Amino acid sequence: AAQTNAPWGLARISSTSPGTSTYYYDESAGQGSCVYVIDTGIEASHPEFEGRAQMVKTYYYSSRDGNGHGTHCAGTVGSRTYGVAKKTQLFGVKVLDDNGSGQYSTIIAGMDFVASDKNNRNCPKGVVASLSLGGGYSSSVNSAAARLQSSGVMVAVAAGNNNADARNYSPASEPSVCTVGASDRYDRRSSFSNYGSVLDIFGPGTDILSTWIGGSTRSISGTSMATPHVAGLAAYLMTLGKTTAASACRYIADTANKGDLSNIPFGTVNLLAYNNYQ
Ligand SMILES: CSCC[C@H](NC(N)=O)C(=O)O
Repeated sequence: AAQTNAPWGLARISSTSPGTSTYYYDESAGQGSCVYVIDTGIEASHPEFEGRAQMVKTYYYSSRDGNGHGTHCAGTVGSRTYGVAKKTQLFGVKVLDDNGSGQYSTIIAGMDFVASDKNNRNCPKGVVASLSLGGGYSSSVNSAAARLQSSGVMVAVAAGNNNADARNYSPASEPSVCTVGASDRYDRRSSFSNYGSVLDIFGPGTDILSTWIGGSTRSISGTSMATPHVAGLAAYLMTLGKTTAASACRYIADTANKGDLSNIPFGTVNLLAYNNYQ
């Protein structure tokens, strides 16, 4: 399948070269997979989700996304126009308040929730979790992310936005999950992207158009935007049977475009997520 005039990031993950605008992908499109977006919520009523998004947990007085960040990330995973995996099921877990903030204890609880809740959901092709959040190093946060991965969920986490080594951020620094840096449309490391040996992969992160609250769209930047490209790609590849939740990060790195990015510090992987479709 071909989506013309797609957001640059979708085109980039289906291309061996920058500077194209069509997204090519197998029509299975992540059908039968599920992606949990652990964030500020998801505006599930947005027409772009077509009934495939659902809030399943909140730790606050409402499950509404009053911020927009979670809705934008969910749109990059799986919205019809702006999403990698256009037939996946999206589940929202609101661990962040409408200012984008949350206690580590709440974030940990949300990760434990996903590890159990996936047993109440029909996801025969596999389960992914997208975590576009983080803060300073916490062994407890890293352990929660490791538990979620171990339970059989492909966990993708943002590297962080401090132009610093991600070894000092969590869950970014947890080795067993997939840590995602950000690139721009000219194949440069995004100026804010964390780096370091803990990174596993880069995805599009600068100037990413996706869904927003109030039934709108907008373009924003961050490793928060690169992460759902990788999460959606994992769901897509798991639906095709190419990989599993346990192996998907390694598979994405093995099949990535290699050596295409500039401004990559010595010791950081030069790998850009790629779907290998055509
Ligand atoms: C009609 S929406 C197209 C959005 C635009 N796409 C590309 N390829 O530049 C962008 O990513 O900004």
